Amino acid sequence: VDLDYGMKNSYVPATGGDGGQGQFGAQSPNDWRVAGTSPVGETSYAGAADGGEEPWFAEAISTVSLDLQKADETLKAFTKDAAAFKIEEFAAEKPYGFTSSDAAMEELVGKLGYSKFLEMSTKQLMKTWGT
Amino acid sequence: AWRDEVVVGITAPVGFFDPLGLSKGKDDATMAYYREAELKNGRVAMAACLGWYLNAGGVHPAFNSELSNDPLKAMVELPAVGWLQFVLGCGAIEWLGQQIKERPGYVPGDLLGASYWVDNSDEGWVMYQNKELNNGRLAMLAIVGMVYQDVFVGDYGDMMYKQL
Amino acid sequence: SHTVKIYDTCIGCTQCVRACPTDVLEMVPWDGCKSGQIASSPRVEDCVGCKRCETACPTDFLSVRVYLGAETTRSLGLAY
Amino acid sequence: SKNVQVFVEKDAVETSFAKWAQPGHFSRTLAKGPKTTTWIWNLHADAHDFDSQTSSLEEVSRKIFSAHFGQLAIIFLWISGMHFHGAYFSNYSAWLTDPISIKQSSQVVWPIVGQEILNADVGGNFQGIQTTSGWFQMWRAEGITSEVELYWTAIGGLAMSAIMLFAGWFHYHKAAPKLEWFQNAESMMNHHLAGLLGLGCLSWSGHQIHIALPINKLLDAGVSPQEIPLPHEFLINRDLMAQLYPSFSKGLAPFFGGNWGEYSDFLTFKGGLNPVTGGLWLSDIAHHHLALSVLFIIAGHMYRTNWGIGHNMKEILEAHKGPFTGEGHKGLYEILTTSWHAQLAINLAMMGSLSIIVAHHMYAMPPYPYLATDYATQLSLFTHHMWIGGFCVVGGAAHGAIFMVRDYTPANNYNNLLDRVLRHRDAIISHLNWVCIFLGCHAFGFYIHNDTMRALGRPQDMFSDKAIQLQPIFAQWIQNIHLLAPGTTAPNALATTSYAFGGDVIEVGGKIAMMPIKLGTADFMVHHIHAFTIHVTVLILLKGVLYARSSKLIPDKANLGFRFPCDGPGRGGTCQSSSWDHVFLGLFWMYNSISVVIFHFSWKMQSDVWGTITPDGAISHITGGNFAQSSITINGWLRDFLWSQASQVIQSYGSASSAYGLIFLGAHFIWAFSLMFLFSGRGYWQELIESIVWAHNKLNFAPTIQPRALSITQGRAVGLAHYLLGGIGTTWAFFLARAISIT
Amino acid sequence: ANFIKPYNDDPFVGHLATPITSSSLTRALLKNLPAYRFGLTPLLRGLEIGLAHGYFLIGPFAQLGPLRNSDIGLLAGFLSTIGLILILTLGLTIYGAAAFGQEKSNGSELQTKKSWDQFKGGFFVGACGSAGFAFICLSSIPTFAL
Amino acid sequence: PFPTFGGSTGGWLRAAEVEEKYAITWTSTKEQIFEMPTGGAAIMRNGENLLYLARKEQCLALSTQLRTFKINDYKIYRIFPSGEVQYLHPKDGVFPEKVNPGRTSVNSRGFSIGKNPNPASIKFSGITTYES
Ligand code: CLA
Ligand code: CLA
Ligand code: CLA
Ligand code: CLA
Ligand SMILES: CC1=C(/C=C/C(C)=C/C=C/C(C)=C/C=C/C=C(C)/C=C/C=C(C)/C=C/C2=C(C)CCCC2(C)C)C(C)(C)CCC1
Ligand SMILES: CC1=C(/C=C/C(C)=C/C=C/C(C)=C/C=C/C=C(C)/C=C/C=C(C)/C=C/C2=C(C)CCCC2(C)C)C(C)(C)CCC1
Repeated sequence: VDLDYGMKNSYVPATGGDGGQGQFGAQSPNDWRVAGTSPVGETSYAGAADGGEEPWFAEAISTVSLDLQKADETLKAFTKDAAAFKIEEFAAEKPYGFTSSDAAMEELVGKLGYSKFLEMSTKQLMKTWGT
Repeated sequence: AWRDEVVVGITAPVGFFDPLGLSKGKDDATMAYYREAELKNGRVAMAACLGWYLNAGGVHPAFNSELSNDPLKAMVELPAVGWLQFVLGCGAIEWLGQQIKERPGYVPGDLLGASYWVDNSDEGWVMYQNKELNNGRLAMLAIVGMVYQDVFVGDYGDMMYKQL
Repeated sequence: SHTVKIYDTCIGCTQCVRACPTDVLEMVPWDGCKSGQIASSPRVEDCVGCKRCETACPTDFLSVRVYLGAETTRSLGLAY
Repeated sequence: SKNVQVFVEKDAVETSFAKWAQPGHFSRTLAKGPKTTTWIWNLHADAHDFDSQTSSLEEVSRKIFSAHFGQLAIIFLWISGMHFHGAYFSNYSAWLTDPISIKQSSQVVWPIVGQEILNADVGGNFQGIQTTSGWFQMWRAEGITSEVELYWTAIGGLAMSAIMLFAGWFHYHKAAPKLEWFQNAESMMNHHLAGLLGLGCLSWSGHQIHIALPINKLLDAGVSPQEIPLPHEFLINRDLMAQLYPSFSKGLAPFFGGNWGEYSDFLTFKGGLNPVTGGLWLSDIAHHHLALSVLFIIAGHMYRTNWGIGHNMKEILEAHKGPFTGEGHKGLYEILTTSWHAQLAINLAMMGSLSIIVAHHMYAMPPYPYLATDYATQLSLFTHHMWIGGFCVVGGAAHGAIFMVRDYTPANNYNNLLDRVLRHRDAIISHLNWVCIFLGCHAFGFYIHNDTMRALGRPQDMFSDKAIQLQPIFAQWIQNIHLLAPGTTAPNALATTSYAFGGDVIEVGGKIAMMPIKLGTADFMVHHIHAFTIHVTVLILLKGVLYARSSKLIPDKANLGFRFPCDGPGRGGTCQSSSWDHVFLGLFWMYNSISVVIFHFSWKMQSDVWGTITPDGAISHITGGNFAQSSITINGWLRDFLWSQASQVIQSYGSASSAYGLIFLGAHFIWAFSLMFLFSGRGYWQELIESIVWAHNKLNFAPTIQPRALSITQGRAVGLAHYLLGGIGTTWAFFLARAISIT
Repeated sequence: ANFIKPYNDDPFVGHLATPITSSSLTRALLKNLPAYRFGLTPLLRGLEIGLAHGYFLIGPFAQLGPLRNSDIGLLAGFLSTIGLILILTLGLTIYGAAAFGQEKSNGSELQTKKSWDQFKGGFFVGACGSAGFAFICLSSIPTFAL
Repeated sequence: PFPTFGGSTGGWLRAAEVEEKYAITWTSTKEQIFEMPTGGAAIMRNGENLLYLARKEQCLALSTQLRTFKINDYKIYRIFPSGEVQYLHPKDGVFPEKVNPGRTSVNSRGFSIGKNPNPASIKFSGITTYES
């Protein structure tokens, strides 16, 4: 996943009076100024959806969606650094019979899923990884 | 087979009604034509009936109520320009109807495309459709009766319920 | 778009971050206050300019100040 | 046991003056105490919002029932005072003898500071203010005759007022009904539709048949009021009644038998207006109420209570569902039986709508003796009831919105009519917006077009009856239908329901009471303007109800409430986005709408109806028929109406009509005063107050209740209030002063 | 039976499939209109649209204009219509410039600069010619009487 | 996994297809009726649920309502037209109202609001006093 896809936009922050691109970018990379509807058998908004026999309502045909499987990946990628910090601290506090950061991660996330892992204090983690 | 699938039109008083068996060997296409014709003839009749009734009653507030109350006399009095518009306008709708008919999934008689939302599985739908057909069948006979009365008997008003 | 700044007078009441309608504010670790927490504005690109945050601050003068500025689709709250 | 029973709690609230000395007791927040001036204002603004004062419907319900008794007490005192003032400070007796000449008066001013000028020489050796409420006409119709009778009805009123007040205390402090009692709609409707309305009509018919009809006949004939037998005499001596109406001789025997025809003497369907008094025949009015009474009593037996037979409203509502409306009317019963705001919405809208209808039907078909010729009273009543109606209608919308924000529950409303409405709100509002623009551009454009054309010396290009004409064909048609109805579609009737549709000119005292009112191009233009005004009002109000809980701009408006100032300067600006603000804006448009309507009435009547007719057929209208060619342009309204018909108020100084002149000016002042609250903001004022407070502090003194500026919402409210008072007040004086002269 | 359903079976799109929005009648009419019909070239699309709009515009001017009662009223009406067509054509030209830009490639897509220019041209020819046709027709009106 | 809703005219428009779009997901233990910000009522499914909206605020507003139902596993994403997805909330897995070690301060000025520079001093600089 390109974590910078949003940041890579045409927006250029001004000198004074602008917060900036923030954390996830200020504007969509794509330009909203596309055309209108087109005759049957034609396309207008680039990768638009063919309106079939009702080109007049083509904009109501969705083509942008979220794959649940893909959703998992985006969650992991955008939260990778946080997970790293978490495990690092766990490692610093003299883990019982520690092995490798990654190994520990897998073990700790095998249990307590991943979301739960992200929301647990190092103390709780150590208690959990006592075994 | 049309006979094995048709559900609308078969009601209580007489059930399937084909004493002369005019549909025994007809194919689905011919039967479809018949149903479409039946509905169209009936629907037009219903409208005509209402028109006649209003004119006869005297509620014809057009052209300064100049035209006669007798519906048949009024038609003669109407300028041709009025008639031409009528025929041409109806002709236009007929063209559009032909387009709808060609589209796949056409149910004989459906111009609103109600098939998109409802099917004949729904009893309410079939029942309401039956009401249109039954009233249309009656209207067809009525318009034919009324014309006889106006052209031969000589009256263009109710001779049945008029006597309170 | 808009600019949100936090000042040293913050007391870590968390009220501001609990009022933002678009998750622009967060509570980060800090040592200048008893609560040991301060507010941050990591995602100002989603600020609509409501100023609900300011209305929630308990400090004599707002420790969180929102200065309205350049306007984008997000800041103008345009769903269309 | 029984479905419908009475459940009441004894000694619910102790009566004491302790809470009286603790202002703000009703609210948890206000109870703490005053720290800034805002507390004071909030105390008065949250006084009757019981929903926010308690969380139990039973408690809220109990308060409402008792509060209503209080209003009834006030109303009774009001009526009592009027009758008393008509007994001790009026010229009713003299007017009764010569209704055409003497002018009605029931208020007299003390001789302090030259204010005595206000006591006009009304007539009958009496000097006072000419009243315009129509009391004298009503009393004559009832058959009062004496002033002793007026005194007694006044005493009755005072007594009734007291009884109501006791009832309020009793049913809140000693015997408070429980929620179960209140939630009995079927029973309430059965009782109110058969007892309150049915028995009420029947009782009134009795008075009209036995007391009013006979006395009024004698009065019209010429019998002196003193020579007319006392009311009780008619009730006892059947022979006396037989003389007037020769059917009482037969007695009630015809009634128990099926021969109701014999009573045709007093129960009639004449139609039209009495030639002598210029009012509807009382015989017809008596039959009216009798017929209505029967209908209402029958209708009161439609809902189930405790005997099986009847209808259950829930079942009726749920059964009515269709292919295009999902679950239909399911869920509505619970809403209307568990939400006072919802009920008020419907009830308030209908009440206001009725008032508007009363205004129209009461001028076309004058209901009281000697009312039509009194142009002042006619104008006053029409305008008064038109206004009351407008306010009530807008109020219904307001409370409807309060429901959506406070009582609406998504769970109880799935795929019902309400849900489906809120799911296509964008479509509804979008279309209405267009309708408003269409109507507004076309309707008002006609006027602007005409103004330009007349100014450019091109009168042949105007939309007038003498050029391009826009005739109201549909309305003209209906008028003819109603004119020819008597004897045809209404065979047993004898005359038109109203002479407005068509007929002859009824004149009383040399003055025209009613005359056929014709409709032309000008009427078409004005009627369509009325449509535009009403439609725009609906847009604002409906938008408020539909978008009360959420919007694309503020998705969580519900949590903010029904009356929030804004959400902030963000999103480009979110000022005035609450439902309360929609009501605020709606009232301004209601003002405009009603103003145009009342002006239409005033000019049309004074131009095409009111006036004098000679012994021979010569009709001279008050303004001369200027409406046709002058009301088609805006300059015409400014010159031939406002500028010309205002000559009375402006020249009222030194006369008994001087008060109207002063009020005219005062109202203008208040209207302008309001514009400072409607255009300014709290910020400037708060800062100014700071500087002022500095001065007080510099002198070692300042209020502990820190002075603060009015809230954003209050600022708007204060502005609207003064705006409405000023505008309506100005017209009030303008109309009354003009009317007094024309009469 | 429900005659209103979510559009395209998407419960979250801001549109609904009502009888008005999606009926055989509406679908048929819109499919065969010059704007959305299949096969028409940009020029022909404009031509048909222009022919249609020009014919009905001469009426308002001819019967309600400043010189309606003059013997040259119909001529004046024609001129007025041509003027309105010019204004509308300017609008079309300007819209194309802003919406599409200066150089195009796809081609045969009403939504490109070249196609739009062709469309505009067709509209002008059709509209002006249609107005002229109405002038000829309104010059002598048939009574259709035998 | 879409919740049960019959449709509305208050859904998304073209911007959702050409500029940007949003999506919220959550898990429920029972089928219950909730009110959607767009307008209307819908019934959530017993398990995973996904819904699309046009604005982040609309999504976060629904989350507030969800919290009332005791649901705290919601996640919000932004889907761009090309298909790219950004996880937005809870960003670090921990709700923003709860201090999470590992988050750095941003846009913080180390002085009282009254210690900002005077406008005249920064004239012809391009910066603002609050950014100075
Ligand atoms: C005289 C003062 C005035 C005028 C003209 C308007 C005009 C309007 N108000 Mg408005 N308003 C006013 C005072 C006024 N307001 C005040 C004081 C308030 C405070 C309460 C409001 C509050 C208010 C609200 C809350 C609402 C309106 C709405 C409307 C619109 C109604 C739609 C309509 O009829 O469009 C027609 C507009 C006209 C002005 C008609 C005359 C124009 C000509 C005659 C028609 C042809 C002109 C043509 C289009 C262009 C000519 C070209 C050339 C001149 C350049 C319209 C724009 C409503 C709205 O927007 O909904 C649609 C609405 O919701 N008003
Ligand atoms: C336009 C005329 C018309 C047409 C085309 C149809 C067609 C149809 N009807 Mg039908 N019907 C009509 C009028 C018509 N009906 C009228 C007026 C009535 C009221 C009596 C009925 C009552 C009726 C019933 C009760 C039933 C049908 C049924 C049917 C269908 C199967 C029977 C069949 O094949 O008939 C074939 C018919 C034709 C091919 C055309 C009719 C023959 C023409 C009209 C000859 C004219 C004869 C007539 C005496 C002319 C004089 C009329 C007047 C001057 C006295 C078929 C689609 C059945 C059905 O729906 O099952 C699915 C069924 O149960 N019809
Ligand atoms: C709708 C009710 C109503 C109204 C508006 C009026 C109005 C009027 N009446 Mg009237 N009246 C009414 C009902 C009403 N009356 C009834 C029901 C009766 C029968 C008892 C009377 C009997 C009556 C008589 C007998 C007289 C009037 C007179 C008058 C006029 C002078 C009023 C007056 O006294 O001024 C002056 C006001 C006062 C002297 C009252 C003093 C002001 C008080 C102290 C302020 C209130 C204190 C405050 C509430 C404290 C709160 C404490 C807390 C417990 C609430 C005035 C036009 C007089 C008149 O026209 O003379 C020519 C006159 O003589 N009226
Ligand atoms: C049957 C009539 C009726 C009833 C029972 C209610 C009842 C209620 N309304 Mg409601 N309303 C009504 C009609 C009614 N309304 C109408 C007709 C309108 C349209 C104007 C409104 C508009 C409205 C709004 C906009 C709001 C309410 C609110 C409320 C609630 C609290 C009221 C309050 O704050 O008390 C306190 C009452 C007052 C402060 C009124 C005092 C009178 C003021 C000062 C005006 C006086 C003008 C005076 C006549 C002029 C004299 C001039 C002279 C000095 C020269 C309560 C449930 C409020 C609420 O929160 O609901 C939950 C709210 O926001 N209503
Ligand atoms: C003005 C006024 C008032 C009022 C008064 C009055 C109103 C009086 C009267 C009273 C009366 C005077 C009443 C009466 C009543 C009566 C009735 C209500 C009747 C009834 C009837 C019946 C009940 C019957 C029954 C029956 C039948 C149905 C038939 C058979 C037989 C029998 C018996 C069974 C007051 C003062 C308050 C206040 C102020 C104002
Ligand atoms: C209401 C309705 C409807 C509609 C109607 C309409 C809307 C109509 C329109 C119509 C129109 C609107 C038409 C048009 C026409 C046009 C034309 C017919 C044109 C022509 C032209 C031409 C022929 C040519 C010209 C030219 C050119 C091209 C250029 C050169 C020169 C010339 C001259 C050659 C209907 C009935 C359907 C049905 C029901 C509903």
